[PDB]
Amino acid sequence: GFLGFLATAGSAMGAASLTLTAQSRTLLAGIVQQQQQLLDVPKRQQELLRLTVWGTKNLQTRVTAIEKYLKDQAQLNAWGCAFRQVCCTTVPWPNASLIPKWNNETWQEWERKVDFLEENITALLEEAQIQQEKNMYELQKL
Amino acid sequence: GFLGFLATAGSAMGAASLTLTAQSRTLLAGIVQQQQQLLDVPKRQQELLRLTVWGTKNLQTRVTAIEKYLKDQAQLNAWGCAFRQVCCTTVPWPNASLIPKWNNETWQEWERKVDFLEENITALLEEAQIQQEKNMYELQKL
Amino acid sequence: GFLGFLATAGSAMGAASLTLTAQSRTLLAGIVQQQQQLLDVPKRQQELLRLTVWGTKNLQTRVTAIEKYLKDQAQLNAWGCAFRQVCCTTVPWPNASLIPKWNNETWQEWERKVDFLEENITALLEEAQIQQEKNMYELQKL
Amino acid sequence: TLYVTVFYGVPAWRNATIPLFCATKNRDTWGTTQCLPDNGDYSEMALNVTESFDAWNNTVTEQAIEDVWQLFETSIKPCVKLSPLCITMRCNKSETDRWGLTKSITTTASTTSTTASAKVDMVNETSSCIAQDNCTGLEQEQMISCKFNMTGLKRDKSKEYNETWYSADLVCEQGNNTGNESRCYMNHCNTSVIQESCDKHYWDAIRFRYCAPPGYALLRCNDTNYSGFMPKCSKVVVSSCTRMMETQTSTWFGFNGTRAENRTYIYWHGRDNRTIISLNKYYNLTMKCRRPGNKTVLPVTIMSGLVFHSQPINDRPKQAWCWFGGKWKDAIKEVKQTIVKHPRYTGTNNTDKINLTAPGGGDPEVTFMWTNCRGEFLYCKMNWFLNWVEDRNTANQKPKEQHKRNYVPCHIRQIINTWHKVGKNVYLPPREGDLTCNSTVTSLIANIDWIDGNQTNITMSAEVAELYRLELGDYKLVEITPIGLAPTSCKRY
Amino acid sequence: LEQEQMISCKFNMTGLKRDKSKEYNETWYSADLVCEQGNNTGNESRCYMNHC
Ligand SMILES: *[C@@H]1O[C@H](CO)[C@@H](O[C@@H]2O[C@H](CO)[C@@H](O[C@@H]3O[C@H](CO[C@H]4O[C@H](CO[C@H]5O[C@H](CO)[C@@H](O)[C@H](O)[C@@H]5O)[C@@H](O)[C@H](O[C@H]5O[C@H](CO)[C@@H](O)[C@H](O)[C@@H]5O[C@H]5O[C@H](CO)[C@@H](O)[C@H](O)[C@@H]5O)[C@@H]4O)[C@@H](O)[C@H](O[C@H]4O[C@H](CO)[C@@H](O)[C@H](O)[C@@H]4O)[C@@H]3O)[C@H](O)[C@H]2NC(C)=O)[C@H](O)[C@H]1NC(C)=O
Ligand SMILES: *[C@@H]1O[C@H](CO)[C@@H](O[C@@H]2O[C@H](CO)[C@@H](O[C@@H]3O[C@H](CO[C@H]4O[C@H](CO)[C@@H](O)[C@H](O)[C@@H]4O)[C@@H](O)[C@H](O[C@H]4O[C@H](CO)[C@@H](O)[C@H](O)[C@@H]4O[C@H]4O[C@H](CO)[C@@H](O)[C@H](O)[C@@H]4O[C@H]4O[C@H](CO)[C@@H](O)[C@H](O)[C@@H]4O)[C@@H]3O)[C@H](O)[C@H]2NC(C)=O)[C@H](O)[C@H]1NC(C)=O
Ligand SMILES: *[C@@H]1O[C@H](CO)[C@@H](O[C@@H]2O[C@H](CO)[C@@H](O[C@@H]3O[C@H](CO[C@H]4O[C@H](CO)[C@@H](O)[C@H](O)[C@@H]4O)[C@@H](O)[C@H](O)[C@@H]3O)[C@H](O)[C@H]2NC(C)=O)[C@H](O)[C@H]1NC(C)=O
Ligand SMILES: *[C@@H]1O[C@H](CO)[C@@H](O[C@@H]2O[C@H](CO)[C@@H](O[C@@H]3O[C@H](CO)[C@@H](O)[C@H](O)[C@@H]3O)[C@H](O)[C@H]2NC(C)=O)[C@H](O)[C@H]1NC(C)=O
Ligand SMILES: *[C@@H]1O[C@H](CO[C@@H]2O[C@@H](C)[C@@H](O)[C@@H](O)[C@@H]2O)[C@@H](O[C@@H]2O[C@H](CO)[C@@H](O)[C@H](O)[C@H]2NC(C)=O)[C@H](O)[C@H]1NC(C)=O
Ligand SMILES: *[C@@H]1O[C@H](CO[C@@H]2O[C@@H](C)[C@@H](O)[C@@H](O)[C@@H]2O)[C@@H](O[C@@H]2O[C@H](CO)[C@@H](O)[C@H](O)[C@H]2NC(C)=O)[C@H](O)[C@H]1NC(C)=O
Ligand SMILES: *[C@@H]1O[C@H](CO[C@@H]2O[C@@H](C)[C@@H](O)[C@@H](O)[C@@H]2O)[C@@H](O[C@@H]2O[C@H](CO)[C@@H](O)[C@H](O)[C@H]2NC(C)=O)[C@H](O)[C@H]1NC(C)=O
Ligand SMILES: *[C@@H]1O[C@H](CO)[C@@H](O[C@@H]2O[C@H](CO)[C@@H](O)[C@H](O)[C@H]2NC(C)=O)[C@H](O)[C@H]1NC(C)=O
Ligand SMILES: *[C@@H]1O[C@H](CO)[C@@H](O)[C@H](O)[C@H]1NC(C)=O
Ligand SMILES: *[C@@H]1O[C@H](CO)[C@@H](O)[C@H](O)[C@H]1NC(C)=O
Ligand SMILES: *[C@@H]1O[C@H](CO)[C@@H](O)[C@H](O)[C@H]1NC(C)=O
Ligand SMILES: *[C@@H]1O[C@H](CO)[C@@H](O)[C@H](O)[C@H]1NC(C)=O
Ligand SMILES: *[C@@H]1O[C@H](CO)[C@@H](O)[C@H](O)[C@H]1NC(C)=O
Ligand SMILES: *[C@@H]1O[C@H](CO)[C@@H](O)[C@H](O)[C@H]1NC(C)=O
Ligand SMILES: *[C@@H]1O[C@H](CO)[C@@H](O)[C@H](O)[C@H]1NC(C)=O
Ligand SMILES: *[C@@H]1O[C@H](CO)[C@@H](O)[C@H](O)[C@H]1NC(C)=O
Ligand SMILES: *[C@@H]1O[C@H](CO)[C@@H](O)[C@H](O)[C@H]1NC(C)=O
Ligand SMILES: *[C@@H]1O[C@H](CO)[C@@H](O)[C@H](O)[C@H]1NC(C)=O
Ligand SMILES: *[C@@H]1O[C@H](CO)[C@@H](O)[C@H](O)[C@H]1NC(C)=O
Ligand SMILES: *[C@@H]1O[C@H](CO)[C@@H](O)[C@H](O)[C@H]1NC(C)=O
Ligand SMILES: *[C@@H]1O[C@H](CO)[C@@H](O)[C@H](O)[C@H]1NC(C)=O
Ligand SMILES: *[C@@H]1O[C@H](CO)[C@@H](O)[C@H](O)[C@H]1NC(C)=O
Ligand SMILES: *[C@@H]1O[C@H](CO)[C@@H](O)[C@H](O)[C@H]1NC(C)=O
Ligand SMILES: *[C@@H]1O[C@H](CO)[C@@H](O)[C@H](O)[C@H]1NC(C)=O
Repeated sequence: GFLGFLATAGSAMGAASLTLTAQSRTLLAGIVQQQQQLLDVPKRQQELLRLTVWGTKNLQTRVTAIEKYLKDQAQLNAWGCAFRQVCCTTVPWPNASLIPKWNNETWQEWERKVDFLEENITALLEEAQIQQEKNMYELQKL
Repeated sequence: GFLGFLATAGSAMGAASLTLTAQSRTLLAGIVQQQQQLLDVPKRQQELLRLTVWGTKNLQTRVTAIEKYLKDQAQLNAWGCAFRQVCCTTVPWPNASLIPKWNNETWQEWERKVDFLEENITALLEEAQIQQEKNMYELQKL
Repeated sequence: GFLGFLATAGSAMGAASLTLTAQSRTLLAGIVQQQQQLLDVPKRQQELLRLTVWGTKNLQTRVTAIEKYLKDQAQLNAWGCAFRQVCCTTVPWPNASLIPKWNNETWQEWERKVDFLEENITALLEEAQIQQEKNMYELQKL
Repeated sequence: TLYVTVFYGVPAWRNATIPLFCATKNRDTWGTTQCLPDNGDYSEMALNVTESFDAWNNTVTEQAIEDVWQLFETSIKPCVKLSPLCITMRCNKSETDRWGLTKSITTTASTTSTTASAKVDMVNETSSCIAQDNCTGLEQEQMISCKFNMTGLKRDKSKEYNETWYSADLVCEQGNNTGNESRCYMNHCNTSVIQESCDKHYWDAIRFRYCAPPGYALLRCNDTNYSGFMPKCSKVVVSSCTRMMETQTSTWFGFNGTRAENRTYIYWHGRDNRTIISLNKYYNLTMKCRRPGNKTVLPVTIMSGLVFHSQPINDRPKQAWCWFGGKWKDAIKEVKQTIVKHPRYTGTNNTDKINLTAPGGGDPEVTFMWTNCRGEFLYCKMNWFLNWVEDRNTANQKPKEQHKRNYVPCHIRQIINTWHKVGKNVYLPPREGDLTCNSTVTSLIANIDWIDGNQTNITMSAEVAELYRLELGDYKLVEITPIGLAPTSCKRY
Repeated sequence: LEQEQMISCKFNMTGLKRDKSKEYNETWYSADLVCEQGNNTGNESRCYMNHC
């Protein structure tokens, strides 16, 4: 992709600039170019496809891109908010001592100040999604 | 890891805490440990990464971790559940002779009594979705 | 080997299918058969698992199929129609000069007449999604 | 009314047959290359479930056996082949005749001696007989000095070398040598090619644990009644990784086991009478092996450019030998009692009618005990030991076997047929200096075989692989399959 | 139909004992040999494999 996603960096957290489409287009551009090379290599070298170091390396970089995509989509589905921007989860923020300055701090600066909250939050967000869905089951039965 | 799937085992069919999100996090754990080891091996061995049996066993488990994740998401999609806590269906249960005791039997005991139906049910659930897609298409034409 | 898509290929654009679940079924059949063989190869041959070229060809084949599956899902997520049939985007059709005959042409015939539009359309659909996304961000913020 | 509904996150599983990951702490060679680091998590949780366990028909034990074997093979694979050494060597005749590799009829020996000569000899740490390697009954090692012509990388030049072989490693041509310099070849060269185990294999301990991949879990029996085969195990413990395993391969007795407990357990194969008897650690049973003498090691570069480690000792050291300490007499009494009370045993309840015994035949892989002492294999004849621990009335075992001692004579063999089901021959490089090993004794490998209510024969066995079923064995691997179906009234919308 | 055309050749080959060797009886099909030509007025012609 063009990596235009990070172009806004330095703009401050509240300066909009968030997007849900940037990773799909980066991955899609990647897949087309990588598949073309997988099919291009055999025009000169058909035996040594992963029998060499470069073969193994190309495997590793194609797989890494896929694993990364799945890690993020899987986590969002766990929280349920795959297409919801802000997502609106019901888990309260841990404490008042860690509040962002939306018109001063950037997302890079902010995220590095809350790395230890993500460790407790991920689990809370997942449970909130489970509780909401089991309540819907009871409502459908009623 | 966590094994919340086993932690609630023995609680009966009228179970609490069906930790749906557990599959997403088990995928993440898999990716992280295997990726770190693959990055570590080249420190001493850069050539024989997949070319010695240990690396064919480790590649197989990495590719499989991706495939197992996808088999479940794909089966769930095949049955109409983008997200499945219970994701109710339109397919009736095969017969009244096989009804669980929600307050006595466990999921381990129950599932091992209905493996027979799972093979016939999987197909029925998929057929129900096919008809639902056809119905949506007719509504789109209208 | 469900062949659900090809089955309606000879009809008309304004006539049949628009099936989503068939891709999941195809992937599931593929993964299961590959897994059964991968479990089977070690029953007789454990050393030559990725070392020789036949195993790299089977690996590239599997990786390409996984990337393809995810490629379509990623494109749909960008457009939002992961599960929306017709999607309903807001980008105008490029010109009134190229119009389908819903009751005479098939999708195969039609798609081969818009290959030179897709190049501009994919980008336009993504741009439209981006502006809509920005508008939704501000509405959610308010 | 009732629709199938599908529940996700369901706490249920089925039998898995997949590869496990190895994880270790020793990352000097094979660890960095093949294994995950040891996560260090040894915790477990219990479930209120019943499950069926079987040590022999297990995938966990099956992988332990096969993986230890394969890591051995991938270590020796790139080492120097010794086919260039399968040439006639010129060996000292006195030595090849003296230790039976060649024949002579000119020795015309005649011996008259007292037959009422059996002795009892005990040794312990506080003794000069150990420090000086001279206990009653210990003879010389039997090393044979041979010369041979070998070529290095210069090709058109060659040198003569001094190699001293153990007698167990040579064949030696027989008949009509009326002079000196007998003609010898390596014991297992001609039907095959001997490869050197050059990458320090067996020079240190190999320990690792297995970890389940995501979506899989290990279940374990936490009973005291687990006897290898148990249809309904009521105490089932859940974990993600196994206990740490010691991949040690010795016959008759297992050493350095992880399953060291203040209890005697006997696993019986459910379909057979082959068993693994653990020993009660209470008695601090230990084996101390010594290989006397200061060895010199001389690297030789041969043709391909790879190096072979020769042994130009030019000396006559005492035999390698092993000393047994700890309360052996009492540990054995417990084994016999444990067998008597065991649920699969219907033999004699008289502990004076239950005996340990060697397997018969002339086959050294079962009649001896093979201990890997830091890289050198040490086969030990154990009649003195067995007579002692049993307090056996020897009487008619012939004069050198009638003694009761807590130590046994042993010999070093460098060309070792490997333990797995391959039949492959490898060469074990010598260790420089002397060798001493102090190991714990944790298990006995034996069959229990009785046909009546008198004479039960605990027959020592050489199937080294059985030991892995004591190290693990109580583990079962299962797949988590968290999709359930169950009729309910809640039809979609 | 005629005879197959097989040629009986002897040679000295060494096995794993290296300093010991044996002579072997090998019968080749005629198309598998080259054979050196000129002034053999006796017996034992000198041949090599066709593609070595
Ligand atoms: C997950 O993993 C676990 C752990 O491995 C799995 O658990 C194991 O699953 C196995 C497969 O089902 C079980 O083995 C089978 O047991 C059957 C029943 O055996 C008993 O009955 C035999 C005959 O009795 C008949 O009549 C009675 C009337 O009351 C009926 O009730 C019976 O059902 C029968 O119809 C009897 O002969 C058996 O005794 C012999 O075997 C047991 C084995 O434990 C020994 O302990 C005994 O000493 C005795 O052994 C002698 O005889 C056998 C030959 O039979 C020789 O080999 C021995 O050396 C010795 O001389 C039991 O009392 C068996 O019928 C069945 O055999 C049939 O099927 C196999 C193919 O699978 C054929 O090869 C056979 O020839 C035969 O047709 C088999 O042995 C394990 O017991 C069970 N393990 C545990 C700990 O529970 C679990 O299934 C896995 N789950 C999944 C989903 O994969
Ligand atoms: C059952 O279990 C018991 C344990 O309960 C086992 O017994 C123990 O086994 C240990 C592993 O073999 C052994 O440890 C070795 O002892 C050697 C002797 O060292 C003595 O002094 C040191 C202090 O300096 C003490 O710590 C030690 O306990 C002894 O008293 C040491 O030499 C070994 O150290 C080596 O390995 C480390 C690895 O990090 C190296 O840094 C170090 O330099 C040594 O390296 C040599 O060996 C390695 C093997 O990996 C080679 O790769 C390396 O190149 C070196 O080898 C060269 O040097 C030697 C001469 O030094 C030469 O002969 C050779 O040809 C090479 O040139 C290590 O510390 C325990 O002492 C031992 N304990 C007891 C009480 O017995 C028992 O084996 C198990 N039994 C069974 C049945 O398997
Ligand atoms: C770790 O394992 C040890 C064994 O290896 C355990 O030690 C054993 O503990 C039991 C239970 O207390 C003792 O059994 C008692 O022994 C006395 C003494 O009887 C003696 O004389 C009779 C003949 O009259 C003879 O048959 C016996 O063998 C003795 O020589 C009896 O009076 C009692 O009724 C009972 O049988 C064992 O004797 C003792 N063994 C040893 C070697 O000391 C130890 O308890 C275990 N540790 C833990 C923490 O569980
Ligand atoms: C381990 O060895 C013991 C001792 O040989 C075996 O015990 C034997 O068990 C078999 C049955 O598995 C007995 O055969 C049956 O005996 C009954 C009663 O006489 C008879 O009615 C049957 O027709 C049949 O002959 C056998 O007698 C018994 N022998 C003794 C001396 O107890 C044991 O089975 C062996 N374990 C395995 C799995 O091989
Ligand atoms: C590999 O060598 C063994 C032994 O070598 C021969 O016998 C020794 C006693 C000695 O005289 C050497 O110089 C000889 O070369 C061969 O095994 C012998 O085979 C014969 C014939 O079947 C049998 O009578 C002997 O008892 C066997 N001796 C032993 C010790 O096993 C073996 O056949 C050779 N293998 C190959 C492929 O050549
Ligand atoms: C061992 O058990 C016997 C009883 O069982 C007999 O011997 C077994 C080895 C086996 O062959 C069975 O089938 C036999 O039936 C005990 O014998 C009894 O001892 C008491 C005294 O304590 C005596 O009054 C009884 O009459 C004896 N019974 C018989 C049938 O003789 C024997 O004492 C036990 N020995 C040990 C060490 O436990
Ligand atoms: C491999 O050998 C062939 C043939 O061997 C030579 O010619 C035979 C008739 C016989 O006399 C053998 O002993 C000889 O060694 C070589 O082919 C010949 O090449 C020359 C030169 O180009 C040509 O004039 C001949 O006609 C060829 N003869 C045949 C039968 O093809 C060939 O060149 C050798 N290859 C190499 C690399 O040495
Ligand atoms: C194994 O145990 C023996 C004792 O049986 C140890 O040998 C002693 O080592 C000390 C320290 O170097 C010396 O002072 C003693 O003289 C030695 N005893 C004898 C009989 O020689 C030995 O060091 C221990 N382990 C190893 C690996 O060698
Ligand atoms: C970065 O600096 C340029 C001036 O060089 C300015 O125009 C731009 O808006 C700044 N970007 C951000 C995110 O503040
Ligand atoms: C409370 O705020 C402080 C501010 O630095 C932070 O270190 C701490 O972890 C917070 N407590 C939580 C999340 O419970
Ligand atoms: C498991 O057993 C314990 C007692 O050891 C009991 O308190 C608990 O409720 C039991 N749980 C289940 C699910 O049966
Ligand atoms: C009907 O019930 C019986 C149990 O009595 C079961 O074996 C059978 O598979 C069931 N059939 C269907 C279609 O569910
Ligand atoms: C569970 O078993 C009890 C008898 O112990 C019975 O009364 C009850 O109705 C059963 N529960 C269900 C859901 O069938
Ligand atoms: C599945 O359907 C087939 C008919 O296609 C029937 O014979 C079989 O018994 C059914 N299985 C179950 C468990 O009802
Ligand atoms: C395809 O041809 C068959 C006859 O072979 C005919 O029955 C069917 O209606 C045709 N389908 C279409 C879409 O024209
Ligand atoms: C206009 O229509 C022609 C004819 O179908 C086509 O070739 C051309 O690409 C179209 N232009 C645009 C902007 O779509
Ligand atoms: C299909 O072709 C017929 C002429 O055969 C024409 O009348 C009809 O309008 C065409 N259908 C469409 C959708 O253009
Ligand atoms: C296993 O058994 C021991 C007693 O021998 C007990 O202390 C331990 O807690 C048990 N482990 C589990 C996970 O229950
Ligand atoms: C061995 O090599 C030496 C030279 O280093 C040479 O003098 C001697 O004759 C050789 N012996 C044999 C048997 O080839
Ligand atoms: C030794 O010599 C005798 C003749 O004196 C002969 O019969 C015998 O076969 C010879 N043995 C060997 C091994 O050469
Ligand atoms: C022993 O070897 C020497 C050569 O070093 C030779 O001269 C002598 O004759 C040999 N001994 C016998 C009995 O042949
Ligand atoms: C070849 O066979 C003949 C018999 O036709 C035999 O006399 C001769 O010794 C054999 N030669 C070899 C090298 O085996
Ligand atoms: C054969 O002999 C003649 C002399 O009579 C000589 O000129 C010719 O070169 C020889 N040919 C071969 C192949 O030796
Ligand atoms: C055939 O070979 C023998 C040697 O085995 C030799 O004596 C004889 O002279 C040869 N024949 C001819 C015609 O030269």
